[PDB]
Amino acid sequence: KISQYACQRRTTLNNYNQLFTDALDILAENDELRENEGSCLAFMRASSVLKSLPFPITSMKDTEGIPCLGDKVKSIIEGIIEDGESSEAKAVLNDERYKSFKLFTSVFGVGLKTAEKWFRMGFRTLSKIQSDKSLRFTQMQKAGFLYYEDLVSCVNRPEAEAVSMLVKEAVVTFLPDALVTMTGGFRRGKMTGHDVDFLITSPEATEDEEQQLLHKVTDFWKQQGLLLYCDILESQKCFLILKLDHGRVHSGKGWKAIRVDLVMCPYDRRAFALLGWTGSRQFERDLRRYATHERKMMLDNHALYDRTKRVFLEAESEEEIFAHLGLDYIEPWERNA
DNA sequence: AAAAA
DNA sequence: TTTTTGT
DNA sequence: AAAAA
Ligand SMILES: Nc1ccn([C@H]2CC[C@@H](COP(=O)(O)OP(=O)(O)OP(=O)(O)O)O2)c(=O)n1
Ligand SMILES: [Mg+2]
Ligand SMILES: [Mg+2]
Ligand code: NA
Repeated sequence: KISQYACQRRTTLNNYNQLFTDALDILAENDELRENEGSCLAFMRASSVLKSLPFPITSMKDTEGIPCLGDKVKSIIEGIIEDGESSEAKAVLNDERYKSFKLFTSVFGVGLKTAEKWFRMGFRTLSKIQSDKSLRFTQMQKAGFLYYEDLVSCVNRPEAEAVSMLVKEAVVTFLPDALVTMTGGFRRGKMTGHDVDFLITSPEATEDEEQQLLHKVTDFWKQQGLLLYCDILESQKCFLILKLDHGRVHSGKGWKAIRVDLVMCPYDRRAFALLGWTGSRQFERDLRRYATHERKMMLDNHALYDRTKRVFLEAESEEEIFAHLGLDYIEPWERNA
């Protein structure tokens, strides 16, 4: 029996149902834009379950017993079985609102609210937005337009590794006992990503040392001329754009703009932070949903709390978090829900 | 949109 | 039916 | 702020 929870499924990058999931991902994205949160999440859960299947759906009998596939979703699957295409997803791909939202939000610093604003103003192209004399752009959007081609090309493994070296070299300069772990997609075995994410922790650093590290590391990069964009969120994390010199990559202008995210956590909470930052987003949502609805527990990136026992559960590894929740251990490369 | 309360 | 959906 | 991350 397949579980409705991603945290009770093993999802690798070997997708046998991309015909169905690409259509479901488009329908979900449209519902996000139309502020239909419920319908959006239902199409995301249906897409996630199909990604876990060890075989391709070739008939409607194949969908029997699979959870998260209600009547609406089964109609979409039936249509794709019929002629290899989704008429519903095709209509979304040709919709002017959907096309504008995809194009506008492809800019770093532009989300659903700004994309909706520009569409209602009558904008349809990035050229018309950038050249407009009345529009005022945030610092994030200015960086998003300036480094657009580099950021839209995404990041490969040689680039991510080159970035890992830069992060580790900078971090150990200020905290020599610090542990730096690449998280996100790359930890789950992905070949590419929209960014490179890292978790930093130190077993001997003080409360003040822990607080100052991200400021020290980003100032160091600013001094080198490598910091293209920086936003530090106090507890603690930062959203960056780094200048990655081609010579650093072991695989034009001679460099590439790379989106990098850094997270600093207290040593004793490192397992919770690693689990939260490894992802996928769907795996994390279902872990938290399972904890709440199935175990009466509260899970977040910092802790696990048992509401019945009225106690915080400690963990030195991800394996211990899974054991507390009563879940079989899912490896990082199996969390691609 | 699907599943549970 | 209403509520929940990653507080 | 709100928005974006
Ligand atoms: N809405 C989100 C977004 C992110 N995360 C967590 C898990 C993934 C980790 C990385 O965030 P992203 O870098 O956006 O996700 P990604 O899994 O690494 O995908 P990509 O490789 O394209 O960056 O943060 C999350 O829990 N919920
Ligand atoms: Mg990432
Ligand atoms: Mg990210
Ligand atoms: Na964006």
